[PDB]
Amino acid sequence: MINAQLLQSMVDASNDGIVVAEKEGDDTILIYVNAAFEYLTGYSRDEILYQDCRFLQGDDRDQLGRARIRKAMAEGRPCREVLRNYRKDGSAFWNELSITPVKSDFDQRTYFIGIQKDVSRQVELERELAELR
Amino acid sequence: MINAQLLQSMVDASNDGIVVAEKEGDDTILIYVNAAFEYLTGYSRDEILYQDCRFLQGDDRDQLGRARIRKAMAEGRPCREVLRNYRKDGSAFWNELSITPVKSDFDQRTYFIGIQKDVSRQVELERELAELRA
Ligand SMILES: Cc1cc2nc3c(=O)[nH]c(=O)nc-3n(C[C@H](O)[C@H](O)[C@H](O)COP(=O)(O)O)c2cc1C
Ligand SMILES: Cc1cc2nc3c(=O)[nH]c(=O)nc-3n(C[C@H](O)[C@H](O)[C@H](O)COP(=O)(O)O)c2cc1C
Repeated sequence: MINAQLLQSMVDASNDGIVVAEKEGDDTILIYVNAAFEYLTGYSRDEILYQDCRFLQGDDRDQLGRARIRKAMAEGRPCREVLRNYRKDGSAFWNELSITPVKSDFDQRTYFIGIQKDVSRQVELERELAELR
Repeated sequence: MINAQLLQSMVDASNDGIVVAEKEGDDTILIYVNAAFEYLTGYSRDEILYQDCRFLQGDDRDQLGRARIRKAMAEGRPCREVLRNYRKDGSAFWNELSITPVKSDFDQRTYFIGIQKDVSRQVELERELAELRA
């Protein structure tokens, strides 16, 4: 059978980054991040917790994704967007983000699960198939 | 403190298929699969549970993965390989699989966490870039 520890081990085994955030006003702040997230972003858990994830956009602040993300957050609906993001050292990567609202039965509160997929290679590839044709 | 329900939701939110297996003798049986895995393979959970993953390999004939996975697992070592796999309807997809051994900090029985990611599209695009850039 399955127990709690193995669930955690499943989350730690994950390649895609996985985070949990809670909504405070128009900030959605990080209460959990896995190791995949740390290697993808180059940030440790201890630096980044209790802050909104928008910092990964660095100073690239005009992304349509942002607006749609916010709307979905308001409506308590899942969304998937592709953003340009930037690691700690400043390196750039393409991030397909999935946000799933889930209401926790403990405090009856809605939490947001992010899942970050690194799509950078695919980005540069379809950009090449398109540009050649 | 984030809780068990939230962990289960993290697993159900996953893009990648996720499975858990325990070792029986010479084969590793699934004690768990998430929904991504079920819809990816087209096989439901109760069809495939408590049996070894080899059915996903289908009638495809191939080595490097099967043997090296068997070896790494035998040796309690991680591996990642890309295999041609087939859904229930028979359709083929490219499956990038990563299998990791689990450390039992309690409850001492041996576990393996597999992750099945569908890379078929990226495969097809680079074959298109390769053929075009030729
Ligand atoms: C759970 C969760 C995870 C998120 N992860 C990322 C992320 O990895 N990268 C990013 O650029 N934005 C991420 N966001 C989006 C921002 O944190 C923020 O909520 C969104 O950009 C709101 O739009 P705004 O910047 O216009 O305020 C995430 C949001 C949530 C709720
Ligand atoms: C945790 C775990 C997950 C696995 N997931 C898959 C999978 O998704 N698809 C697949 O073809 N084989 C998967 N395998 C491999 C099979 O279980 C088995 O090792 C494979 O069919 C090789 O066959 P053989 O070593 O018995 O010859 C997984 C193995 C483990 C331990």
